[PDB]
Amino acid sequence: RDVFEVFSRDGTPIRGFSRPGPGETVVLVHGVAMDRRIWAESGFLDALPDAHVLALDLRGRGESGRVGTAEGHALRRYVEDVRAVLDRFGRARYSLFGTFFGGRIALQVAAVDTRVARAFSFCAHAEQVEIPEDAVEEEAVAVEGPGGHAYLRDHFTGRGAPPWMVEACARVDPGELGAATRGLLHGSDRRTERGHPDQELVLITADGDADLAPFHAGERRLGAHLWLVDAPTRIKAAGRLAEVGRRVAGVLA
Ligand code: NA
Repeated sequence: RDVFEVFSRDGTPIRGFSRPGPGETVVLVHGVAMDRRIWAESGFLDALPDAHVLALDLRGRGESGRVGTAEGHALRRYVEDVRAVLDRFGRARYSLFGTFFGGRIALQVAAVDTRVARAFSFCAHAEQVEIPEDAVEEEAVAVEGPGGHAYLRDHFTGRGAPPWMVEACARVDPGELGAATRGLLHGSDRRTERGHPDQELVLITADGDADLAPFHAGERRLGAHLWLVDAPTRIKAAGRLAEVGRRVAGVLA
């Protein structure tokens, strides 16, 4: 692997790695309480034999620049972070894959950037949601204080998340956990759109998901394909991420 740096629109440095390969160029976008290490730890990276893989740390996570503000974590800023990565590698076609909120980011990049030929969203849908302000603030306070890492570790352990997803939380600065949570009030509630007719859009979730309806809504509205994995909840579906990677490799082949 090689390391790279690019700059987002607002000046924030975005750091990542490039894993060279002769196949399709794939850009991987992690979730909120995660960083770029989850791709190897989950087995997703190993499931792509040929792809040229670009994996970024989103702002405020991993080796990327600090933010520390709610508006700095708006969805539109994360989209700008990903588009900067597309610029550096100079291709006309990319395939994006995102986990949880990273899937929502990938779908929004697809809506606005004509270089995105494929976008896959793992355990996140594309529909408008209602985001209650009081619930957001309650979660931000929970995750940003001295007890915030223990709060998240206990939450994810009790919900059966894979060990890599439990452990990633303690690698995120408490202040960025709080700010990213508040950033949800700056545009993430709106639905995402199809960027162009030839794009391939894929949603993935647990067959047991308690709220499959918004996934079916994206099939209809966006012409997206829906993939299911054997799991009773979205958090437990993360145990199937390498399996999903094998099916992604089949599309890229
Ligand atoms: Na990533």
